[PDB]
Amino acid sequence: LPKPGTYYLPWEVSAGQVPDGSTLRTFGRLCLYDMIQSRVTLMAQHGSDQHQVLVCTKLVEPFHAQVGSLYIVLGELQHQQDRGSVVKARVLTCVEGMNLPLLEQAIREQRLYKQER
Amino acid sequence: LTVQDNWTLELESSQDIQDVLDANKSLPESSLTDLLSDNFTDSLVSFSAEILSRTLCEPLVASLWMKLGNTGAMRRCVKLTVALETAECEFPPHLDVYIEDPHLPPSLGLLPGARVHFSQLEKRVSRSHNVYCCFRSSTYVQVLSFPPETTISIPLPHIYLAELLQGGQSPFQATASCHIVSVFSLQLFWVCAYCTSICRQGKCTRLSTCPTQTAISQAIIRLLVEDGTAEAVVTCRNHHVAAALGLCPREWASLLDFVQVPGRVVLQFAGPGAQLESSARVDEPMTMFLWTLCTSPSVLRPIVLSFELERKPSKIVPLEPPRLQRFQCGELPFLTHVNPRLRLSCLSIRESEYSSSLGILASSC
Amino acid sequence: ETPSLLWLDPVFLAFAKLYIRDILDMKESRQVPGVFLYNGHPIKQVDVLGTVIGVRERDAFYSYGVDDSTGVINCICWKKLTSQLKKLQETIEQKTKIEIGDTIRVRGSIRTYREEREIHATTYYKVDDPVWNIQIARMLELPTIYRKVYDQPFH
DNA sequence: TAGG
Ligand SMILES: [Zn+2]
Repeated sequence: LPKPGTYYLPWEVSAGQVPDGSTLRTFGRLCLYDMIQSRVTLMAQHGSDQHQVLVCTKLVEPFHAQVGSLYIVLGELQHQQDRGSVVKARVLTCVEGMNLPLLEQAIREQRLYKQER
Repeated sequence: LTVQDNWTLELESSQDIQDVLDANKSLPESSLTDLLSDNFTDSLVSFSAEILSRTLCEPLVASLWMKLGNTGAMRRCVKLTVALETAECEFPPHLDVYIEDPHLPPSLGLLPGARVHFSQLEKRVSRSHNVYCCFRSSTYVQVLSFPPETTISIPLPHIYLAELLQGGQSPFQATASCHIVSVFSLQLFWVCAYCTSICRQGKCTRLSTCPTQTAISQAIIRLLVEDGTAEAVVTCRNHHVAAALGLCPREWASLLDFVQVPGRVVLQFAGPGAQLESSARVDEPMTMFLWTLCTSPSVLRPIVLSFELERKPSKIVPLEPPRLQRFQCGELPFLTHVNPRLRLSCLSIRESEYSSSLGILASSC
Repeated sequence: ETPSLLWLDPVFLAFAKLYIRDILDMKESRQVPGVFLYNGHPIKQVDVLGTVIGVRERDAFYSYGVDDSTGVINCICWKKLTSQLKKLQETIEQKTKIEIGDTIRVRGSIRTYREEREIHATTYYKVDDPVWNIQIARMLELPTIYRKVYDQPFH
């Protein structure tokens, strides 16, 4: 059963700073979902630029799509090739409404607590 | 020497002498330790204080049952809330203050919600150990500022119980997030009026008591709740039952109307997974439905609980000494010498105040 | 360290929901092999919550491997008037029937399954948390619930 | 005089 993946800053993932390959959890707004290989195109922007990660589901076959919604994928984000970042959707959940920048703020607070030993 | 029948008083104005009148340290006012001493070395105490409620009652006779000699004048007892006040007790404590009415039509300003100082009033400790005050031959009371006009209320704080080893020196009334783990004791008790004797179907058996005809629906539910740091024992009667279950007016109505017939159904609980500990009917349908809920997070809800210590700081005879623990974490039970449970009366049930974006598909009926 | 006889400790009586990565790093006490130590603070039946990567229909338990982006840890999730009871299950049978691909919470006992810090569910439920709606307050209190007492010394 |  798979490995863990934290929340790196959602605009450093698809650029190539965080070590790819290992497990990761990331979100992204569904724009043109791919149904055959189950490829979501998660977007990435926080007032900086438009990075993009991809999602290819492996385990669950019955998983549909939704228009205009962020998606959380936890799984294998391998070192994907030119202009791509595929996170194998062994965990696939929906995101809507929830204040997400505040979520990353709490994640950074968690990374801060990591130090208090 | 008494004042004479034709003399005159004069205020030697405070602006006239100033040697010692500058040191007019507060007119008699006993302090924290005094009122927190079962044997306050004198007979009369004195204190600043502010009231929250006033209530009257008859001057009942000792043990409620005495002879048929005469009807002594209705020296009607009065009990008053007091938010105890001095320098210390940094958080708001409380007490009840008693006053008799033998020759004592209460003075003015005696309202729920003013500022007043008292003195030379008897502090003692009851047979039930409660601390109290009473009048004497030197009674003293004086308002400090009129009861207010802005009647804005004040709710209870939002904290976590990782700070509350003791029973006082704290926001006695408080609130905190938690998750329910068990019930304690439920009694649906349809009973009489003057004595509250069991009424099956809404009709008693002891009924020799009184001409009342419709029973009274004493609905008691008591819960066990974890809160992230310690245990939480909670009790409620007649108010927090259908809500702790979760039944709307019609729903709890139909509940009591099924349970009407026996009029008295009881369960006891003491922890998670613990089955019926009272002596309810294993065959009645409501028993099985109730316990089917008692094995559900519907009766164990992760919610926000409002609580204040149950044994008032009047005189807290400690419940029980430390005890033992033989329970497993890992693969082994392990022992220490730790303390037993607590008494935090529920005050307002705050339901699952968790986030509302678990789904924007909430409901339509 | 802290002997078992050195535990008036509050969470020694109550549950806890702690840092899964440091729960891994929680010292498995050598006094009793299997109680976790968050700098020396013992629990009885810890609490976790997170996305589930593993699900196996075993003899008495689902196999729910929860990661909350903090770290992985696995859960042996022990497989869980009366007329209107017709509808009764119809509101808790849902939250007690989970599939794979979403988020789940577990609480209960601690055990050691051959190098895995194996949780053993005494209580749990299906959750609509896969959106991580609670998550803001949840992992705002999580660093708080750590920094408060357990990670700190006992008093 | 004064809790269940
Ligand atoms: Zn009766």
